[PDB]
Amino acid sequence: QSNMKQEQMRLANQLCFSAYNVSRLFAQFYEKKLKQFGITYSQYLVLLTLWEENPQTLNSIGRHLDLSSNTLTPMLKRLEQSGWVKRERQQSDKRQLIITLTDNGQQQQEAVFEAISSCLPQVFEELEQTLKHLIE
Amino acid sequence: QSNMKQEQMRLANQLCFSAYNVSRLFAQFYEKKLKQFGITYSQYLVLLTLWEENPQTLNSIGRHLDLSSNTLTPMLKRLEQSGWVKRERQQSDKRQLIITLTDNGQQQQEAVFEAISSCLPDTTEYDETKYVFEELEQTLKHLIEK
Ligand SMILES: [Cl-]
Ligand SMILES: [Cu+2]
Ligand SMILES: [Cu+2]
Repeated sequence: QSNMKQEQMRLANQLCFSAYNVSRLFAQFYEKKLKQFGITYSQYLVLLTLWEENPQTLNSIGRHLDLSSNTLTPMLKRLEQSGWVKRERQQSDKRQLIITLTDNGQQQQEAVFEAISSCLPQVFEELEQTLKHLIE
Repeated sequence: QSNMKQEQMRLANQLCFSAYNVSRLFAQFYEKKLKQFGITYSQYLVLLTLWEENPQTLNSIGRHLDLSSNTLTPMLKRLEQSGWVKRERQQSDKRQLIITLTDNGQQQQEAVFEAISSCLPDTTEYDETKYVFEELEQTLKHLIEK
């Protein structure tokens, strides 16, 4: 048991430190490649889900990105100020706030995808559940 | 292969999205554990090289981590104040700063080692996850340095 236990801890450290390094490299990569569009990574995530489902209520975006309304509201206005999306609230029923891509916001999807796709040269959900438990 | 390339483009934005999101959870786990030992990421880097080669001069640590001596100076002082290392400034000849793990600093290696080891809960799925993060380490570095 002792020899196998020591080796499992070594493999745990090895894998988790690799991912630890990747967290730093990803942050630099996205900052460098998204600069040309004037958007942050979280803004890019908003555009990411809008390009899959458009339009979307802010509550729908928060459910996709696991982000609160207090987090989305500032940057949703930043994407509207930069011309990516439009904001208009319903006057009945759920009273929700609808986010809709502009014409320019929709066209630029391929250019954004191309700038990011190089992250790879030409399972995760189980770790996300376990890691979240360890942190909280 | 127009349509074929736009599909690989989409998967790429999706596999990297999920790999980043899980790497941030590993990072938050590290930050939580390192805080329990009272150390930072940068201090952890110094301890990691000392646990490989001990003692080391200040300059040798700088070569291992590619950090300047000015950057390392407050870190080593903090590691000495918190009981991890000893600092010995030679008073003649090369006048190096020799960094040596304390008895506690040596004993803490296995405690940190074990604490981090809980970051994971299959051998096959390990090799695939390891393989993806190994190639991201290599690819992202090459792209960042352009
Ligand atoms: Cl054994
Ligand atoms: Cu044994
Ligand atoms: Cu084609």
